[PDB]
Amino acid sequence: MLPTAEEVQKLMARYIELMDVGDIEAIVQMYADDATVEAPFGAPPIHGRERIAYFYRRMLGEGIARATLTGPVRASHNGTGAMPFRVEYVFNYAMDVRVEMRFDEHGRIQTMQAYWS
Repeated sequence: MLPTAEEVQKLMARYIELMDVGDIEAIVQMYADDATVEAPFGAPPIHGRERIAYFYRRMLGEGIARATLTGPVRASHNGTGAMPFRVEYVFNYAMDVRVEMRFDEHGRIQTMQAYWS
């Protein structure tokens, strides 16, 4: 069965925590088997869990400082939710990210679109 509104926030609230600490391996396992990431939305989709790992290694790999919610987690009963948030980095940077997410019956991320500022 599809994860409830409750379970979605529990899973999506966890996303921002794994981002803030920059846990790549953990986030990659949140995603379903042949999941799609569209980040930013308008660029070619990233199919497969393998290539998603690289996207997150692009974003986090360098070393993130913070990743914090800039609005409420809008969870639906269709196993989908969106949340506007922000990421900040340490270099010798910041960006407003607004992810929408779709969960399968197994509680994993099927599709993400992310809109960057």
